[PDB]
Amino acid sequence: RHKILHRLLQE
Amino acid sequence: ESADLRALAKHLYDSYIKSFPLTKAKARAILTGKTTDKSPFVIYDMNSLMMGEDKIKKEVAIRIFQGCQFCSVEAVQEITEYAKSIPGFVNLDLNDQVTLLKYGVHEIIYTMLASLMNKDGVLISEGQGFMTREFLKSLRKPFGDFMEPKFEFAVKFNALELDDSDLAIFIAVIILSGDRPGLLNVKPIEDIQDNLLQALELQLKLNHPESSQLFAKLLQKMTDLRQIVTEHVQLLQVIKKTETDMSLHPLLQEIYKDL
Repeated sequence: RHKILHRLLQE
Repeated sequence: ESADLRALAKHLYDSYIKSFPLTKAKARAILTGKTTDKSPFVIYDMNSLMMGEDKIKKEVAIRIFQGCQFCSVEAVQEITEYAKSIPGFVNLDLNDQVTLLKYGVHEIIYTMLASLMNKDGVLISEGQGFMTREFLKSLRKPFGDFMEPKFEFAVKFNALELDDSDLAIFIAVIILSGDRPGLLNVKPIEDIQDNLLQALELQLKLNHPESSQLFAKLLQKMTDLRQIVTEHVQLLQVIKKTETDMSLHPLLQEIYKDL
């Protein structure tokens, strides 16, 4: 759904 | 107490200095010549633009619009790094974190963009370019009406003479907005924003003791921000339809869709 945002967040 | 709220203003201010490379401090230095360091390459027209490519990083309006995309994306990354330092933000439901950011980052982009603006133009590429407001209006519709609302906000907003340490809390108040469409769990968001608003009010009384109801003035601008944002999303809706050689960046596409 928001895979770049999820990824920037959980990075 | 007041002590815990100054500590919060300090933690936020430090994260902001760390997360955002070009602060309002540097930006005002540059825009006043008072940096006494190398002035920015001024972009006032088509020729100055193409001579400018050295200090910057197929159609001109399409090239400008799509170069702002790389800037927006690095902004979203800086703002996302910043939100993670807002105490209690990362402990929220990950789906809430995404929602707050999704609706927040554009309101913070326009807030901080104002730091880089005066009546005549805006600093670009971390203060080493300066693109004129007139040249930006000069672009061909629907690209000539893209940055003019942001210049309009920035001139009213810069009036309040806020500094980096005020903006650090103000930014954090905008992200922790409990009224974002789709939030699974408003209350713990509203718990943090309550604290942030209390920290902001303290900060504004201390840093601007002469200035009075600056706190009240600054909460009404959080409304001006949402309309410059919805107006902005519509203008993208239009050019996504009328201009289909243009690529919207994946990250920008995640944000603006379902918005």
